[PDB]
Amino acid sequence: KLDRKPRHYEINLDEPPSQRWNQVIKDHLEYLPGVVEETKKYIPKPLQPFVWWAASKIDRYFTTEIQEELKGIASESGLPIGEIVGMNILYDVAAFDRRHIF
Amino acid sequence: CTSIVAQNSAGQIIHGRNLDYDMTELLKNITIHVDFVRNGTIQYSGLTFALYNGVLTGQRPGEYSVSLNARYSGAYIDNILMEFYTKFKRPVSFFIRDVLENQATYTEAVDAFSRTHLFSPSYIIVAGIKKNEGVVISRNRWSAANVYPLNVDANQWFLVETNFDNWKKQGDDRRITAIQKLKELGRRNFDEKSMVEVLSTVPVRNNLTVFSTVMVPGLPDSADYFRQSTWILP
Ligand SMILES: *[C@@H]1O[C@H](CO[C@@H]2O[C@@H](C)[C@@H](O)[C@@H](O)[C@@H]2O)[C@@H](O[C@@H]2O[C@H](CO)[C@@H](O)[C@H](O)[C@H]2NC(C)=O)[C@H](O)[C@H]1NC(C)=O
Repeated sequence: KLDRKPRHYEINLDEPPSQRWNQVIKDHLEYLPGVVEETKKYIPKPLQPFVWWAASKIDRYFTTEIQEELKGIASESGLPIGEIVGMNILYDVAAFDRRHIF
Repeated sequence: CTSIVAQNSAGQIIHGRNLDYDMTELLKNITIHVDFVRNGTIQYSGLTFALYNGVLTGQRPGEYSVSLNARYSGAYIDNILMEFYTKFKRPVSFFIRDVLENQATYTEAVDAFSRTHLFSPSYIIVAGIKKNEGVVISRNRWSAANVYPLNVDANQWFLVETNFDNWKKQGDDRRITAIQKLKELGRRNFDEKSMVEVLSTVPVRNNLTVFSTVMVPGLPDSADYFRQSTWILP
């Protein structure tokens, strides 16, 4: 109510990339499945089959370091990595609702 | 999204940022502030969300701060394939984070954001520490960039940008209100608390606003300030 600041975390770049976001994911594990399910709805349906196909090719868009972080995030959250990759690439897909166009 | 950069009479540069997100209430529960540390030293900080390891609102403490606004033009049907293509070709949030990690000075960061290469259309707002070190970088369709810096001697002491261009930009109530409010408060004695008043004015703050944040990279304790300056709106 009165203290509405975002929770603070330290991401140690000295740790292996697959372990860096463990605490962040563990603390918000309750909300993650609903966020994913609700974010996907903002992707235009005709392009959803393509996004999931392209998102599995994780090695093509990110450095090895970022690949391991995304894989670690998918492992800790228990959510499919292709969806996590897709949301990170389509950073603004749920920011501005454009479904009325389709 | 509303990003503001202002330099007061004393030379201090303030970076204000509102994040508007259609999926408003769900995102508030996973908004976090992050310090990226290496060898016990903060390399850079940022705001992000659980599941997202890129940075769209961040700071290189003592050197510069950056925020990215999505840029929406007409003909979304005509260009959707090209929009998706550039987003995959150069992931935006990780490009920003890479700049925060490998570019040490305001001037270095501005040039990195200005390189002629495929980049998703957007506005990159960068704030520095020296004079006139405040710029809006316009990433155009689909590889060019334009810069619009501060000109305090021409009485251009602030920059405001949202999500649109052309008619829709000039009619954006968020952008119009913020410009009016900055003029009311005036350049002199404009500080971070002045930025809070601007960012909290309706409709700069609105039903879709997830958080409001202020960044002053020039502060001797900029990291400490940024760690407590963000407000998740009710
Ligand atoms: C923040 O989260 C709360 C928590 O609600 C649920 O928590 C989890 C167990 C999971 O089920 C989430 O998907 C839920 O959101 C949100 O409060 C809920 O909001 C929805 C909105 O329609 C409503 O259906 C639920 O009844 C609400 N639950 C309670 C206990 O009030 C809240 O909306 C989220 N946002 C903010 C800003 O708090």
